Amino acid sequence: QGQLVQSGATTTKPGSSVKISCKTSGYRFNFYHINWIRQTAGRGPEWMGWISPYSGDKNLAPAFQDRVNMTTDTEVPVTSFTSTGAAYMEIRNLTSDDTGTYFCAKGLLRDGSSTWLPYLWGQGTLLT
Amino acid sequence: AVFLGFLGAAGSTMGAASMTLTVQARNLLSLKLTVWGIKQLQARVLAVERYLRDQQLLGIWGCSGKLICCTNVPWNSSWSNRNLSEIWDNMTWLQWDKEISNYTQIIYGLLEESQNQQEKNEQDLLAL
Amino acid sequence: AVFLGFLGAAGSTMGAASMTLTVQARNLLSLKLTVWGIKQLQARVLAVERYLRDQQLLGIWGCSGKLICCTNVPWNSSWSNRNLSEIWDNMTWLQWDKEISNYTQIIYGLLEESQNQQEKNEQDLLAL
Amino acid sequence: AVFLGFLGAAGSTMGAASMTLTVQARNLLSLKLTVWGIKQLQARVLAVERYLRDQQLLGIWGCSGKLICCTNVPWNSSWSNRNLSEIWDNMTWLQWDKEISNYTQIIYGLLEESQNQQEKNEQDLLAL
Amino acid sequence: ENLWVTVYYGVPVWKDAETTLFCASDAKAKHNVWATHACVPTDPNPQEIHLENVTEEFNMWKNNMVEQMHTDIISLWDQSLKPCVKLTPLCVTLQCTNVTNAITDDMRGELKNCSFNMTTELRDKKQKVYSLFYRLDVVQINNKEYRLINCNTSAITQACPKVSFEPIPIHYCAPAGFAILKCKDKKFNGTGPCPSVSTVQCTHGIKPVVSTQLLLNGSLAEEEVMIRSENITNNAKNILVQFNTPVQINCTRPNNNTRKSIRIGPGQAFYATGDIIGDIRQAHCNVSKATWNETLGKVVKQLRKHFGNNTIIRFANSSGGDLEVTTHSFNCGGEFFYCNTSGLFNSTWISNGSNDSITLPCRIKQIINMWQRIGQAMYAPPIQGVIRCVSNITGLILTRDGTETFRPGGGDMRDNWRSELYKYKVVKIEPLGVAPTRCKRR
Amino acid sequence: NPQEIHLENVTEEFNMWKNNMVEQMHTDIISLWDQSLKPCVKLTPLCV
Ligand SMILES: *[C@@H]1O[C@H](CO)[C@@H](O[C@@H]2O[C@H](CO)[C@@H](O[C@@H]3O[C@H](CO[C@H]4O[C@H](CO)[C@@H](O)[C@H](O[C@H]5O[C@H](CO)[C@@H](O)[C@H](O)[C@@H]5O)[C@@H]4O)[C@@H](O)[C@H](O[C@H]4O[C@H](CO)[C@@H](O)[C@H](O)[C@@H]4O)[C@@H]3O)[C@H](O)[C@H]2NC(C)=O)[C@H](O)[C@H]1NC(C)=O
Ligand SMILES: *[C@@H]1O[C@H](CO)[C@@H](O[C@@H]2O[C@H](CO)[C@@H](O[C@@H]3O[C@H](CO[C@H]4O[C@H](CO)[C@@H](O)[C@H](O[C@H]5O[C@H](CO)[C@@H](O)[C@H](O)[C@@H]5O)[C@@H]4O)[C@@H](O)[C@H](O[C@H]4O[C@H](CO)[C@@H](O)[C@H](O)[C@@H]4O)[C@@H]3O)[C@H](O)[C@H]2NC(C)=O)[C@H](O)[C@H]1NC(C)=O
Ligand SMILES: *[C@@H]1O[C@H](CO)[C@@H](O[C@@H]2O[C@H](CO)[C@@H](O[C@@H]3O[C@H](CO[C@H]4O[C@H](CO)[C@@H](O)[C@H](O[C@H]5O[C@H](CO)[C@@H](O)[C@H](O)[C@@H]5O)[C@@H]4O)[C@@H](O)[C@H](O[C@H]4O[C@H](CO)[C@@H](O)[C@H](O)[C@@H]4O)[C@@H]3O)[C@H](O)[C@H]2NC(C)=O)[C@H](O)[C@H]1NC(C)=O
Ligand SMILES: COc1cnc(-c2csc(CN(C)CCCN(C)C)n2)c2[nH]cc(C(=O)C(=O)N3CCC([C@@H](C#N)c4ccccc4)CC3)c12
Ligand SMILES: *[C@@H]1O[C@H](CO)[C@@H](O[C@@H]2O[C@H](CO)[C@@H](O[C@@H]3O[C@H](CO)[C@@H](O)[C@H](O)[C@@H]3O)[C@H](O)[C@H]2NC(C)=O)[C@H](O)[C@H]1NC(C)=O
Ligand SMILES: *[C@@H]1O[C@H](CO)[C@@H](O[C@@H]2O[C@H](CO)[C@@H](O[C@@H]3O[C@H](CO)[C@@H](O)[C@H](O)[C@@H]3O)[C@H](O)[C@H]2NC(C)=O)[C@H](O)[C@H]1NC(C)=O
Ligand SMILES: *[C@@H]1O[C@H](CO)[C@@H](O[C@@H]2O[C@H](CO)[C@@H](O)[C@H](O)[C@H]2NC(C)=O)[C@H](O)[C@H]1NC(C)=O
Ligand SMILES: *[C@@H]1O[C@H](CO)[C@@H](O[C@@H]2O[C@H](CO)[C@@H](O)[C@H](O)[C@H]2NC(C)=O)[C@H](O)[C@H]1NC(C)=O
Ligand SMILES: *[C@@H]1O[C@H](CO)[C@@H](O[C@@H]2O[C@H](CO)[C@@H](O)[C@H](O)[C@H]2NC(C)=O)[C@H](O)[C@H]1NC(C)=O
Ligand SMILES: *[C@@H]1O[C@H](CO)[C@@H](O[C@@H]2O[C@H](CO)[C@@H](O)[C@H](O)[C@H]2NC(C)=O)[C@H](O)[C@H]1NC(C)=O
Ligand SMILES: *[C@@H]1O[C@H](CO)[C@@H](O)[C@H](O)[C@H]1NC(C)=O
Ligand SMILES: *[C@@H]1O[C@H](CO)[C@@H](O)[C@H](O)[C@H]1NC(C)=O
Ligand SMILES: *[C@@H]1O[C@H](CO)[C@@H](O)[C@H](O)[C@H]1NC(C)=O
Ligand SMILES: *[C@@H]1O[C@H](CO)[C@@H](O)[C@H](O)[C@H]1NC(C)=O
Ligand SMILES: *[C@@H]1O[C@H](CO)[C@@H](O)[C@H](O)[C@H]1NC(C)=O
Ligand SMILES: *[C@@H]1O[C@H](CO)[C@@H](O)[C@H](O)[C@H]1NC(C)=O
Ligand SMILES: *[C@@H]1O[C@H](CO)[C@@H](O)[C@H](O)[C@H]1NC(C)=O
Ligand SMILES: *[C@@H]1O[C@H](CO)[C@@H](O)[C@H](O)[C@H]1NC(C)=O
Ligand SMILES: *[C@@H]1O[C@H](CO)[C@@H](O)[C@H](O)[C@H]1NC(C)=O
Ligand SMILES: *[C@@H]1O[C@H](CO)[C@@H](O)[C@H](O)[C@H]1NC(C)=O
Ligand SMILES: *[C@@H]1O[C@H](CO)[C@@H](O)[C@H](O)[C@H]1NC(C)=O
Ligand SMILES: *[C@@H]1O[C@H](CO)[C@@H](O)[C@H](O)[C@H]1NC(C)=O
Ligand SMILES: *[C@@H]1O[C@H](CO)[C@@H](O)[C@H](O)[C@H]1NC(C)=O
Repeated sequence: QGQLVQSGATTTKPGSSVKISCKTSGYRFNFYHINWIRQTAGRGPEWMGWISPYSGDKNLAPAFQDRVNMTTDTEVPVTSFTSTGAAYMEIRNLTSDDTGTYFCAKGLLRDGSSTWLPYLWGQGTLLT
Repeated sequence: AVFLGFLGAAGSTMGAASMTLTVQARNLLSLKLTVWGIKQLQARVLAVERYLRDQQLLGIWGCSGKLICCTNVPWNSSWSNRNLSEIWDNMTWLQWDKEISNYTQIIYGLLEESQNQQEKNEQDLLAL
Repeated sequence: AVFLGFLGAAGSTMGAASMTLTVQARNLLSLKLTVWGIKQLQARVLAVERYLRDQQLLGIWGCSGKLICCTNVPWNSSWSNRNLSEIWDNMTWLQWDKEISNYTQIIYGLLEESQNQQEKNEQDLLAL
Repeated sequence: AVFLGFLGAAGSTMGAASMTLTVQARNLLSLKLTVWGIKQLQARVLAVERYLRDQQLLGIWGCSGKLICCTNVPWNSSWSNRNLSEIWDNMTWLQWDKEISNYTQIIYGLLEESQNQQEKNEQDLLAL
Repeated sequence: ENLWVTVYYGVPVWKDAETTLFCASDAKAKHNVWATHACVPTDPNPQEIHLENVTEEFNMWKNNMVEQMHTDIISLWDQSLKPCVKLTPLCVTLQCTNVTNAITDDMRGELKNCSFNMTTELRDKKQKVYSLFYRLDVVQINNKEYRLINCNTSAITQACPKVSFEPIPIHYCAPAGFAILKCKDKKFNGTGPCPSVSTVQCTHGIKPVVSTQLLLNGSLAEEEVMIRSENITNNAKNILVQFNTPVQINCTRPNNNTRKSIRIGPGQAFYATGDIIGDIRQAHCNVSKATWNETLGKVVKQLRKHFGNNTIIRFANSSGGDLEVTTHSFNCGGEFFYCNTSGLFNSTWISNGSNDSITLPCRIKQIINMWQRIGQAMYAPPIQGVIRCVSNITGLILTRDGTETFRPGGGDMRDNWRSELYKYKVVKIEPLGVAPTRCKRR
Repeated sequence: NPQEIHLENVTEEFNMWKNNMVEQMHTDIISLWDQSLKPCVKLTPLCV
C-alpha cells in the first residue's frame, strides 16, 4: 500500500517562497527516500531532489543546488511496519518560470542500485 | 566493519541480515530445588529442547550444520509473488515471516520428502 | 499416495518401510514440581537423551543428518547369509532386528573406526 | 593393536592421540526427587548441555559430524611458532592447550566467519 | 523466474511468548528473603544490543513478567517462612495494661504491656512471661483482657530473625533461544508501538520493594513525569505515575526497643519486645514540603493532558479499606510502618513552606496478614535499636472517582512490578527462515 | 566390571585439602539423614 497526500494548489507571484507538504501513510516513512519531481509546461519533467527520512541526508540536482530547502520531520509509529511522515519543499529565488505541477514520490527499494527511485507518487499540486 | 550484535539486523533488509547468521546461531544455546533453582532448571531444559527441534528439521531437509542450504523445492508463486529485488533489498525477515506464515507448514513437508527421496537416489547411484 | 502414518510400515517389508523414514524421524523429539510436573519433566529429559544417543552414533559413523548412509564395512555373511531379495522383499524391520541382534554391537564398532580412518585419509589427501 | 582406552593417550604425543578420537567421542554423552534423585537429574541435564555446546561450535565452523575437519583459517605464527614435527611428534594435547589457551577465543571467531562466508559463496556458485 | 526454497538458520525474527524467567543477582557475600544468593551472578558488562529500524508493540497491562514476578516474590516468602517458628502458643488470653502512662491522650494504649502464661521446654510446666504488643496487633474480649488479632482467622509464623527483609535488586533473564526487549522510548506510555527498541539478556536491577500509595526506591523517568493506566477514562483502573525527580522521604521509629528471647519449647524461641530504653516516642516520616509540592504539581500538569487545560483536579486521602491500603504501608529496617498520608493528598489545584517539611504519623504492626490467601499471617520479630531509613519516592498509585478528584491506594502487589517491568517484553527466537532465490542443490 | 583406564605418561596435580568431593559428600550424608528423619516421630511430648 502507501499514500502520499500533497498540500493545496494555491498560487503566488514571483519573488516569494512557497512550502509544499507531503503526508505519508501505510508504509514505514523512514525506510524510503522522498523525491521531489517537477513537471513544467515549458520544459521536460525535472527531478529536483531526494532526501532521507532516516539519515537526513539530502541530494538534489545542481539546477536546484542553492535555491531549494528539503526538510522532513520524524515519523509517528502506527504499527510495527506502518508510520506517518511529512516532507517539505521550498524555493528561494523564485520567479514565474517555475510554474507547473509538483509531485512527491517515495523511494523504490531499501537497498541495491535502485534505492531512491521515485516509485510511489502523490496526486500533485498546481502552482502559479 | 559493522557487527550490529545479537538480532542487530532485525530491522535490516533480508539480504543484509542474511550475512549475520552466526550472530544469532551461537546465542541459541548458551542442583538445589528452591524457587530460583526450579526456575533455572526449567530455563535449561527448555533451551536444549527448542534448539534440537530446529536442528531436527534442519536434519530431515539435508541441511545439517548449514546456515544457508539450497533445496530442490521450487517456489510456488502462490506463496509470495514478490520478486527477488523487492524481497532481499526491501523486506525485513520479521515482516517476511508475517506474510509467509500461512505456507510455512506446506514448505516444511516439501523439503522433508525431497530429502528422503534424494538420499534414496544417492544410494541407487552408489550401487554400481 | 499411501502415507501409513507413524510406524505404519512396521508390518511392511524392509524395502517398503525404508521409504517412509522421515515419518519416524520427526516423531523422535516432539515448572511446578507436582506429581504430574515431575512426571512431565522426566518425559522431557528422557526424550532429548535418547534422541542424542542415536545422533551421536550417527555422527561417529559419518552419517550426520542422513536417513540412508552407505558405509565401507562389508557384510560378513556370518551375520546373516540371507540374500537381498529375501530380506528387502520378504522380512520386516522388526524380525530383521530379531536375528541381527547378536551382531549389532560388532557392526557398531566397524562403522566407528571406518569413519575415524576415513577422516584421517581425507586430511592426508587435502595436505597437498 | 593398542586401544589405550578412554583418555588412554592423554600422555601420548598429539599425533598419536589424534588417531584415537572416537574413544573420547562416544563417552561424552553416555523420577523421584530424593537427595540422590535430584543429584542424578543434574548429572543428566549437565551432560546434554556440555555435549551440545561443543556440537554447536562444531556446526558454525562447517565441521558437523567430523572428528578431523580442515579449515581455511591460516595459522598465525603469533599463536605458536612451533613446527609440525615438534608439535605432533613432541607435545601432548594437554600441554598444547596450555600454551594455545590465550588464543583459543581468537581462533573460534575466525573459523565462525570463514564458514558463514563459505556458505554464502557456495550459494552464489549454485545460482547458475 | 527459476526460484527455489532456500532454508536459513539464524534469521532475526521473533514472536511474543511466555516463558520461565530465571533471576540474576550481584555478588554480595547474610541471607535475604528474596534468596538473591541462589541466583546466577550477573555479567559485569550488561550487554545491550540496539535494534535499529525495529518497532515493537508493547502492552504492560498484559505483560507476563509482572504476573511471574508477582508469584515468585510470594513463593520466596512462602519458602523463607517455611522453616521458622509457628507461634500457635501465642494465641492465648493476654492480660494487658498500658505501658508508661502520661504521654498525649490516646497514646498510652497504642502499645501495651501484655503478660501471659506460656508453655516451656517441659510440656507440663508453664511460665508467666510478658511482652510489649502494639495496639494494632491485639483486640479486647469484653476487663483488661486481650488476644492477638490473628487468632480467629489465621495461623501465625514469626520470621527467622536471621533473614533480612532488605530488598536486593533482581535481574530477570530469558532462557537461551528467548530475548528480552526493552522499549528505550523516554516518553513511553506502556502500550502501543515503541519506536526505539533494544534487546537484553537480563533486565536491570529491580528491588522487590512492596509499598503502598507511594512507590519507593524505584526507577525514574528521564523526561517529564509519565502517567500510565490501561483505560484512563475508566475510574476503576489504578493510575501509576512515575516521577523524574526523586522526592526524598525520611522515616524512623525512634523507640530504642529490646528483644527478649522466650523459649516456647525445645528449640522453639519466641522473640518478644522486652522494654523501651529511653523515651517512648512516635514513629513518623518526613518529606520536604517544597519538593513534594513541586513534584505534586508535575503530576497535575501531566494529569491535565487527559482531562483538559481548564478542569480542576483535587487530591484527597484514601476513601477507606484495609489498613495496608489506606496508609503508606511499607517495610523499613524490619518493622512494618503504616503512615497516614492525609498530609500528602490534601490539595486542590486551579486551572492555571520553603523551609520546613510535612511529617507523616506512622503506626506500626507486627502481626501482618497475607495479601493473597486468608488463614495465614506473619509475626515480624522486634528490631533492636533505633530504626531510620532514607529512601526515594519515585512514583504513586492514584485513583480517580469519575472537578476531578484523585485519591491513592493499591493493595495489589503486582502494580509495584508494573512500575519497573513496563519497559520489558519477552519474545522467543525462531531462527528458521525459508525464502526464494535462484539457488538449487546439487 | 568397574572399568579403570590407566593414563600412561600422565602426571596430575592433586590437593585433597581443596578437593570438592569431600565437601559434596559432607553435605550429601547430612541431607541423607535430614531426608530419613523427616517422616519419623517428633518426640516433643517426651520433654516432660
Ligand atoms: C535502517 O533503515 C534505513 C532506511 O531503510 C537504511 O538506510 C538505507 O540503507 C541502504 C543501504 O545501506 C541505502 O542504500 C544505499 O544508498 C546509497 C546512497 O547513498 C550514497 O549517496 C549519498 C548521496 O549521493 C551520499 O551522501 C552517501 O555518502 C555518505 O554520506 C551519508 C550521509 O548521511 C552517509 O550516511 C553514508 O553512509 C555515506 O557514508 C552514500 O555514498 C548507495 O550508494 C548504495 O548503493 C551501493 O550499495 C548497494 C548495496 O547496498 C550496491 O548494490 C550498489 O551497487 C552501490 O555499491 C545503496 O543503494 C539507503 O540509501 C539508506 N537510506 C534509505 C533507504 O532511506 C539503513 O541501512 C537501515 N539500517 C539497519 C541497521 O537496518
Ligand atoms: C501386509 O502384508 C501383505 C501380505 O504380505 C501385503 O500384501 C502383499 O503386497 C505386495 C506388495 O504390495 C504384493 O506384491 C505385488 O503383487 C502384485 C500382484 O497383484 C496384482 O495382480 C492381481 C492378480 O493378477 C490383481 O488382482 C491386482 O490388481 C488389483 O486387485 C487387487 C484385488 O485385491 C488389489 O488388492 C490390488 O492392490 C490391485 O489394485 C494386482 O495388480 C504384483 O503386481 C506386484 O508386482 C509389481 O510391484 C512390484 C513391487 O511391489 C514390482 O517389483 C513389480 O515389477 C510389479 O511392478 C507385487 O508383486 C502381494 O501380492 C501382496 N499379497 C501377498 C504377499 O499375499 C501388504 O502389502 C502388506 N501391507 C503393509 C501395509 O505392510
Ligand atoms: C609414553 O612416553 C614414552 C616416552 O616419551 C613413549 O616412548 C617412546 O615412544 C616412541 C613411539 O612409540 C618411540 O619412538 C620410536 O622409537 C623406535 C626406536 O626403538 C626401536 O629401536 C630399539 C633399539 O634399536 C629397539 O630395541 C626397539 O625394538 C623393540 O624393543 C624395545 C625394548 O624396550 C620395545 O620396547 C620396543 O617397543 C620394540 O618392540 C624399537 O624397534 C623407532 O623404531 C620408531 O621409529 C618408527 O616409528 C616412527 C613412528 O613412531 C616412524 O616415523 C619411523 O619411520 C619408524 O617406522 C620411533 O622413533 C620412542 O623411542 C619411545 N621412547 C622414548 C621417546 O624415550 C611412549 O610411546 C609413550 N606412551 C604413551 C602411551 O603415551
Ligand atoms: C506478609 O505476607 C506474608 C505473611 N505470611 C506468609 C506465610 C506464613 S506461613 C507460610 C508457609 N505456608 C505453610 C505455605 C503457604 C500457605 N499454605 C498453608 C496455604 N507463608 C507469606 N507467604 C507469602 C507472603 C507474601 O508474599 C505477601 O503476601 N506479602 C509479603 C511482602 C509484603 C510486604 C513487604 N515488604 C508488606 C506487608 C504489610 C504492609 C506493606 C508491605 C506484602 C505482603 C506471606
Ligand atoms: C510490664 O509489666 C511488668 C509487670 O507485670 C513489669 O515487670 C515488673 O516491673 C517492676 C518495676 O520495674 C519490677 O519491680 C522492680 O524489681 C526490682 C528488683 O527487685 C526492684 O529493685 C525495683 O525497685 C522494683 O521493685 C518487677 O520485678 C517486674 N517484674 C517482672 C516479672 O518483670 C515490666 O517492667 C513492665 N514493662 C514495661 C515496659 O512497662
Ligand atoms: C531504600 O534504599 C535505601 C538504600 O539502599 C535503604 O536504606 C538502607 O536501610 C537499611 C535499613 O533501613 C540500612 O541498614 C542499616 O544500616 C545501619 C548502618 O550500618 C545499621 O546500623 C542497621 O542495623 C542496618 O543494618 C542500610 O544501611 C541503608 N542503606 C543506605 C545506602 O543508606 C532503604 O531502607 C530503602 N527503603 C525501602 C523502603 O526499601
Ligand atoms: C476476628 O475478630 C476480629 C476482631 O473483632 C474481627 O474484626 C472485626 O470485624 C467487624 C465486622 O464483623 C468490624 O466491625 C470490626 O471493626 C473488626 N475489628 C477490627 C478490625 O479490629 C474479624 O471479623 C473476626 N474474624 C472472623 C472470621 O470472625
Ligand atoms: C535517589 O535518587 C538519586 C538521584 O537519582 C540517586 O542518586 C543516583 O543514583 C544512581 C544509581 O546509582 C547514580 O547512577 C547517580 O549518579 C546518582 N546521582 C546522584 C546525584 O546521587 C539515589 O541513588 C537514589 N536513592 C535510592 C535509595 O534509590
Ligand atoms: C539503646 O539501648 C541500648 C541498651 O539497652 C544501648 O546500648 C548501650 O550502648 C552504649 C554505647 O555507648 C554501651 O556503652 C552500652 O554498653 C550499651 N548497653 C547495652 C545493654 O547494650 C544503645 O546505645 C541504645 N541506642 C541508642 C541509639 O541510644
Ligand atoms: C533525610 O536525612 C538525610 C540524611 O540523614 C538528609 O540529607 C542530609 O542533608 C544535609 C543538609 O544539610 C547534608 O549536609 C547531609 O550531607 C545529608 N546527608 C546525606 C546522607 O546525604 C536529608 O536532608 C533528610 N531529608 C528530610 C526530608 O528530612
Ligand atoms: C531549511 O529550513 C530550516 C527551517 O528551520 C532551517 O533551519 C535550515 O537552515 C534551512 N536549510 C538551509 C540549507 O538553509
Ligand atoms: C501451488 O500450490 C497449490 C496448492 O497449495 C497447488 O494446487 C498448485 O498446483 C501449486 N502450483 C505450483 C506451480 O507449484
Ligand atoms: C492466512 O490465513 C488467514 C486466515 O484467516 C487469512 O486471513 C490471511 O489473509 C492469510 N494470509 C495469507 C498470506 O495467505
Ligand atoms: C566374520 O566375523 C568373524 C568373527 O565374528 C571373523 O572371524 C571372520 O573372519 C569374519 N569374516 C568375514 C568374511 O568378514
Ligand atoms: C544369539 O545368542 C543367543 C545366546 O544364547 C543364541 O541362543 C542365539 O541363537 C544367537 N542368535 C544368533 C542369530 O546368532
Ligand atoms: C596475527 O594476529 C595479530 C593480532 O592477534 C595481527 O595483528 C597480525 O596481523 C596477525 N598476523 C598474521 C600473519 O595473521
Ligand atoms: C597468556 O596471558 C597471560 C596473562 O597474564 C600471560 O601471562 C601468558 O604469558 C600468556 N600466554 C601466552 C602463550 O601468550
Ligand atoms: C490506656 O490509656 C487510655 C487513655 O488514657 C485509657 O482510656 C485506657 O483505659 C488505658 N488502658 C489501660 C489498660 O490502662
Ligand atoms: C496463668 O494461670 C493462672 C492459673 O494457675 C491464672 O491465675 C493467671 O491469671 C494466668 N496468667 C495470665 C497472665 O493469664
Ligand atoms: C498510550 O499512548 C499511546 C501512544 O500512541 C496511545 O496510542 C494510547 O492511546 C495511550 N493509552 C492511554 C490509555 O493513554
Ligand atoms: C474505558 O471506560 C469507559 C467508561 O468508564 C468506557 O466507555 C470505555 O469503553 C473504556 N475503554 C475501553 C478501551 O474499554
Ligand atoms: C481523611 O481525612 C479526613 C479528614 O479529617 C479524616 O477524617 C479521615 O480519617 C482521613 N482518612 C484516612 C484514611 O486517613
Ligand atoms: C490522618 O491524619 C488526619 C490529620 O492529620 C486525621 O484527621 C485522620 O483521622 C488520620 N487518619 C487515621 C486513619 O488515623
